Amino acid sequence: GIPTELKPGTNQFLTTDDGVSAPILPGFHPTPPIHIPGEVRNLLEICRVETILEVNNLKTNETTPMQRLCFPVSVQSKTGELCAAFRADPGRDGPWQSTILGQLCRYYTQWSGSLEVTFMFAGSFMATGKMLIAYTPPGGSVPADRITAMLGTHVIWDFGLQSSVTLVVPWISNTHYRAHARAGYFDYYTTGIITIWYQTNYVVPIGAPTTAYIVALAAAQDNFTMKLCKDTEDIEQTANIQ
Amino acid sequence: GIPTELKPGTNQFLTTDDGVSAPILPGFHPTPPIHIPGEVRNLLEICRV
Amino acid sequence: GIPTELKPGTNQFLTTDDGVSAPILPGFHPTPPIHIPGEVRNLLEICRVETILEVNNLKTNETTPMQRLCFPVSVQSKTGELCAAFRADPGRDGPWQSTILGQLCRYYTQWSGSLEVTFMFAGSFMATGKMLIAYTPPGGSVPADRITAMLGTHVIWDFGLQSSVTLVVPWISNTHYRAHARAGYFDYYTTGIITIWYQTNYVVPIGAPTTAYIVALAAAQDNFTMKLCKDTEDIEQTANIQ
Amino acid sequence: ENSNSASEGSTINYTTINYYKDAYAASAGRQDAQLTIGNSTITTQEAANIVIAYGEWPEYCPDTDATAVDKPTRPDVSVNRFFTLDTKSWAKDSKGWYWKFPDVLTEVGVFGQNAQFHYLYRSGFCVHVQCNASKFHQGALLVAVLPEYVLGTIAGGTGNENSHPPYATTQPGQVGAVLTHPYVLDAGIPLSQLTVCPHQWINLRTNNCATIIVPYMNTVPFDSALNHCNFGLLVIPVVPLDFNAGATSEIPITVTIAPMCAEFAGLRQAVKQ
Amino acid sequence: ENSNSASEGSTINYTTINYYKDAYAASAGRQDAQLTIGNSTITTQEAANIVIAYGEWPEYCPDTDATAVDKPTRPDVSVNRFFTLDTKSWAKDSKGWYWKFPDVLTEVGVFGQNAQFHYLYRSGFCVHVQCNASKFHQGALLVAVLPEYVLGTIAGGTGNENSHPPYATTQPGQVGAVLTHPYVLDAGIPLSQLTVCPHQWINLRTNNCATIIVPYMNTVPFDSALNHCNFGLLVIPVVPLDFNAGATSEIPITVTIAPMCAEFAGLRQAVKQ
Amino acid sequence: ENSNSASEGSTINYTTINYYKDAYAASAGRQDAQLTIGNSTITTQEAANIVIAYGEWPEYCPDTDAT
Amino acid sequence: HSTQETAIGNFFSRAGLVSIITMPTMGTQNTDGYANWDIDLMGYAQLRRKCELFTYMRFDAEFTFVVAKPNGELVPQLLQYMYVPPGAPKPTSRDSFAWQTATNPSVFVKMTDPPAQVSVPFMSPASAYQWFYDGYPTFGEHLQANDLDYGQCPNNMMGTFSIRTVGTKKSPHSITLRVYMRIKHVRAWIPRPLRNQPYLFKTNPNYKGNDIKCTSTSRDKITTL
Amino acid sequence: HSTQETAIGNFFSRAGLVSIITMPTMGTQNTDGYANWDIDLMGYAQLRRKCELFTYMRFDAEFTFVVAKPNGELVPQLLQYMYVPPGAPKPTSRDSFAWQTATNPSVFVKMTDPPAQVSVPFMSPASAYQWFYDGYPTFGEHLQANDLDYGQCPNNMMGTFSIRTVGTKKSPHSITLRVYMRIKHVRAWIPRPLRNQPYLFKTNPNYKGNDIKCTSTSRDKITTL
Ligand SMILES: CCCCCCCCCCCCC/C=C/[C@H](O)[C@H](N)CO
Ligand SMILES: CCCCCCCCCCCCC/C=C/[C@H](O)[C@H](N)CO
Repeated sequence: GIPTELKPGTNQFLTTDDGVSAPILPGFHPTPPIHIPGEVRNLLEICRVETILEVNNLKTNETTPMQRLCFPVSVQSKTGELCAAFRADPGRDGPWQSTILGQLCRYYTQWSGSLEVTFMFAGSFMATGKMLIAYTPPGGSVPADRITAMLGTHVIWDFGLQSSVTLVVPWISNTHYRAHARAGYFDYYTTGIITIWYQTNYVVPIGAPTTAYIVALAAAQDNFTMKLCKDTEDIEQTANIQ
Repeated sequence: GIPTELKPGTNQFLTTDDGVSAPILPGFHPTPPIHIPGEVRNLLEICRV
Repeated sequence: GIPTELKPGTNQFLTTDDGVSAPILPGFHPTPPIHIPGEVRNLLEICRVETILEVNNLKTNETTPMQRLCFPVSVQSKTGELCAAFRADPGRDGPWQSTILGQLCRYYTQWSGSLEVTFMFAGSFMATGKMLIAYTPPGGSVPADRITAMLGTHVIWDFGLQSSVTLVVPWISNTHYRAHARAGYFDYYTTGIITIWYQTNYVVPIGAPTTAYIVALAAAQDNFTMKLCKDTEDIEQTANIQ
Repeated sequence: ENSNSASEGSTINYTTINYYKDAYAASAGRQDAQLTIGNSTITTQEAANIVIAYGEWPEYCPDTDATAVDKPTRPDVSVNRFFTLDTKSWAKDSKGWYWKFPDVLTEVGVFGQNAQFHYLYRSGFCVHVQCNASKFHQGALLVAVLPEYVLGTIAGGTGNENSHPPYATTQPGQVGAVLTHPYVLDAGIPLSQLTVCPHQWINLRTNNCATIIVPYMNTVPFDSALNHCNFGLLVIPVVPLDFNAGATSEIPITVTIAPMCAEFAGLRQAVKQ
Repeated sequence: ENSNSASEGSTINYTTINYYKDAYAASAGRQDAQLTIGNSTITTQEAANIVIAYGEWPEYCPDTDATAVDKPTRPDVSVNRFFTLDTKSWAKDSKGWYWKFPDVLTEVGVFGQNAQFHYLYRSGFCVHVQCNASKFHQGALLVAVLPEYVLGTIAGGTGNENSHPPYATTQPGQVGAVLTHPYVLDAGIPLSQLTVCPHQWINLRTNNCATIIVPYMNTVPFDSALNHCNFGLLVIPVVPLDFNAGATSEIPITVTIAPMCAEFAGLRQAVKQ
Repeated sequence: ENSNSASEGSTINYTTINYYKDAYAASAGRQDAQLTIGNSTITTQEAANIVIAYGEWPEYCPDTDAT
Repeated sequence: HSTQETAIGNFFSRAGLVSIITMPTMGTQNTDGYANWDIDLMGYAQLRRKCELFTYMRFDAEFTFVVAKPNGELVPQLLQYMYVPPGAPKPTSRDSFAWQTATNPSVFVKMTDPPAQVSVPFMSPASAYQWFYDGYPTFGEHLQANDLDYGQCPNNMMGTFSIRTVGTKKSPHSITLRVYMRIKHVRAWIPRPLRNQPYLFKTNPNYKGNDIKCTSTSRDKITTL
Repeated sequence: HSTQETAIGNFFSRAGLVSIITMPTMGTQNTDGYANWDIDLMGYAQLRRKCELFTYMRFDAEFTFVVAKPNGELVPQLLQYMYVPPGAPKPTSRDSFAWQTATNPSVFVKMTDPPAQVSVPFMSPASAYQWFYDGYPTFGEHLQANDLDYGQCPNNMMGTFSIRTVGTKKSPHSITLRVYMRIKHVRAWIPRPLRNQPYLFKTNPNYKGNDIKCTSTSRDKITTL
């Protein structure tokens, strides 16, 4: 016989190893496939669709989860109140867990590419006003005033003739990839802070409601890339499945 | 010798696995066949009667 | 199946054996590299740079290690005093342990090629004089006088207009390679003795210090070659690393 | 190397090494507007542009995938037309409603009668939703199409009881049914992820209408119309409509649907359910 | 055979046999003067020739390795210029000083202000040291550049205590800090091996000046200027200066530095530390 | 493949696979009257024809096999 | 940056635990020496959450059978595997006629040998596996007692898997089996939302009504991070 | 004379001991049946001195896992390996959900089988590993209690490695694991001096202040050999 040499690693099973096994049904011919709509060959196509991002999350809204989908806006008596603020990291515990982007991002460790956040105005047609949506690069805290937040990337948008605004989050990083940023020592990977600010005011005529709700959407772009698959925290077994 | 690597599934017997075994009669020459009527190569011909 | 034949050496692990194992991350694409200065593909480039050689090593200088980097020179009342002497073997316990050449040479057993030793004059600009730096081939002891040391390879150098001198140690050997010379039976591999001698005198004007220090440098040349990697004595574990 | 494998029916090619005669035992390898349909018509001037579900138009079953030897009927005019359903009165606490296709039209028109006399069913659908409001009304509706929408059960709230939803909830009929916990959609799945499937937003300040064209999606070319429900329709008031006192409080929601490219087979007796 | 490997980004080729689809699981195989910068200028007639660190000049970040989508600022005149620091009085027992770049210039000039408003930082540096002496003075200084210079701690001298150096020693600022045990450089590493890195000798009998051009060296193209210190600067009096009585005992050490090819990105708020 | 084997001195050829340098360690393979002599003479008229043992006549030793 | 990692080929292909089967010596269940396990892959939570991304799925499966004693040690015990297609006789005992292995595939492996590997083609009569089936498999009326048939796709039951120890006498050593699967040659359709609620039952996606877990964490104020 | 021996390819490529992990039956630590070991290669002195020649280093790693009983003998015990990337669940027990091996790689090996070998690519998000990091990973002020973050490169923590014995019952035999690494496809930069002082702590290069060992031997007189 042919002389053979055994090496370490024999008689082991690697779960990620792609091998060739023995068929139990010689020449088995399955059913011929048909044309089924919606063929998805890559998980990126699911990350590129706009999904609802929940900006408002409170301990008082745990009884009514439906209030998580939007945040209120009304008439202000002062200048430059902070409407909302949230982290820009999709793989961090927080608002990004509601979108399909963060859920599929938790399967992976290192992520890269630029993202986008879309706001939707559900208010009345005759209610006008303007908002200032700013993005602060890493290293900044929650800006105290509007003069502090404007120092970064911001956008100005109107209520009346447009129903949506898209804030493109640019890719600003020291490394080509970002691991998921967690508490403490892992804050080095934080993407930034997305703050929305009152620019002018919420103006409403007589006969229309003075309180409106804004729906926030979030998705990825064509340059978005992930790698290094892993387990997530979003499924748990405390008991057997009956 | 040639370096080899063992994979799971060694030392097993699969009943449907089609292998190659060692002959017990080297160069054994059976009896030459003749022409027998009714040669059936597929079970469908029996289902069609 | 294909007839196979097992040979002795199966189910063993050789630490120096270069094999092929199974990947745990199919098609994993790492981060694209960038241009980082100082790419070193061979350990010889580190051995060819001049590093400080400590000629003066005494039990009284153990409290002040900074005095090891140089040896004093002053005015002499007699003819031909021996300033310093040291072994020429880079892999022997002694002065050569301070240079990066000897440290990287301890990883290896058999070494070959010609070396070089550089002296630096840190004295005053107006102080003049001359030195005799000689190299004795193997078999000689420490020369008692200057007439004995001159019989080998020597060089004459001046203080005033030159700040450095390089003594090239030629390759004189019976064998193409030299194993590290240790005490007793292993003295067969000794390279030689490098002795520095007072040639004329240390002449200094009035107003300048009469005591100067000389810094010694050591490195290798392009013909320097090593082989047969091994463990060194310069790292020890007497306890676990907390 | 015979071709028995599962990936050999697609248009993508893969490289793989195989030491046996079956290709499925091999390894993985390198990876590489006015709409007039039939006798009925509609004109939507306030509506957003038509959203084609999964970018494919409904079409007749090709002979390549068709496993039936019968020659199907194509009653173009008596089958495919706009069918208007009942209106749903909106309220501030309204949780939303859902319909099960094609169970809604089983009792209505020629489409419903021929569906009872035929065992095999394939058609595409046309989804249209109508919600009217004035300039003083602020609200948002989410109209989405989720294929294979399965109803869950709270299991009494404890979780130790095994219970299934009855035929009234799983087969609401023409009138439809109302959601209980819209957050999980009674599927145990988030509402924020519903937009992954084809969807359209109805915002009362801009578009008061919605149109979605959903083709036939199943693992089989033909299937029984009575038992199998293809996809559901979800009209969810994400943003509650707000209006001050004196405004009209009755806001209807009208849903009209139409089949597209219907093929029936297996003419049989009268079968209700 | 896809190209996933680690050695496939270099210019050297290797031969290797691989039985799998990943190249990283394969085997090893066969192995194969007057300087005017910006608004400031200097003329050094006593200085030795300029020593280029690792034989590369500082240059702008190429688009191949650049991962940032922002367009960086290049304030050529207000950023890159000679910056003179405080002078260090030499004494016979002086153990030497060390500075942490780029932490020295964070408080100085336009370079320091734009560094606080920008998250990403890349630049090259110019190191220059000045020590003056007469013909009656004999001494030697060692000016070396050690990338990624980490400060250690004696751990109380016993070794059983875990302690880290505070921010005052790790970030000395513009004034700098003094060495404790110059033999180990507080790195636990020999001083005789310091010449492996780019270095220059200052010998008071010949050259009273030193010039070293150090480019940007990091595993990342851009990095935060505040937290990360690129390399340190070591001026070590190896040979103690000796002079008789009556000579001038005050010998200053002047260190002036300049940035080269600076690029800033990520304009943000004011961030001190 | 040196020729050390035992069957390599005959006129018949065999096919065999060998994984070593010696051919004897390989496998088997496919298999493929009046007579006057000198000063004396005899005449046998009643005798049957001469039977040659193993069909070979006695002959001198050739130089090939002669040691 | 390469997209090969986020593709469905590498994400769906690897080993996971679809089944846990035991044969204890003392107990009320498997102590007879054999086990009859109907094939269900949804008793395992985490791989179920991966397969619920998509409605229709077409693929092939490679299996790995690991055998060990409940304490973790091993004994020289010979085991027998057999696959029972729908309609084939299910074994009533260890000496039963069904284990005689006439036309049914079987695998023989010991406990000292490496785990057994087999390749299973696509055996479903339809074009792809249907995970969530909306409708009823049966005709006629459905009452409260017949509501169990809801969410049941007849194409998803491909057979029954069984194990036993060889020999007529009972084996003194207990055996625990762990079934593994690697998905390959996969084709996918119809993405779905990912379930945010804990699993309860195998056959249907029931959720606990008393507590509905929010998909995102909560904080004290919207303007404070 | 060939320079192939002194090249960084052959000098960096071979096996060395980066970790020692034990699972004793009686004791206060690992007796629960499982071990969670954060990945650190600097707890070993001699290979650390080899890697400290260079600042930035880019390479691949091949591993060898040797299992034996603390007395040196062997028992037929089945073991399970798993790699936990950052963010992935760390096991709280031996029956814990994390060991179920859904998307996380795992290796199965016995104690009678030869040591297991795996290949680890370059997983760091940067261009190369940074051994000595000068700075802080965190923003804002740093007090005496927060000084622990000094010398910590966030790119150097690539995950956590864990081991356990299979089965629900506790295994009566103790297990000692020795982790090995072979560096291949290596690229190097920025040479550094070789440390002449004994090691103390893993995370930072602390040296004992009372006694500073001279890098060279001492003699009585400079003129006498
Ligand atoms: C030699 C023994 C081979 C044993 C073969 C057992 C066949 C198991 C095939 C599993 C592949 C998926 C089959 C169906 C999975 C889920 O349980 C179904 N959706 C059930 O609803
Ligand atoms: C199937 C089990 C595989 C286990 C894989 C474990 C990954 C270990 C990779 C080691 C390669 C070097 C990683 C970092 C080394 C040093 O600890 C870091 N510098 C820590 O500072």
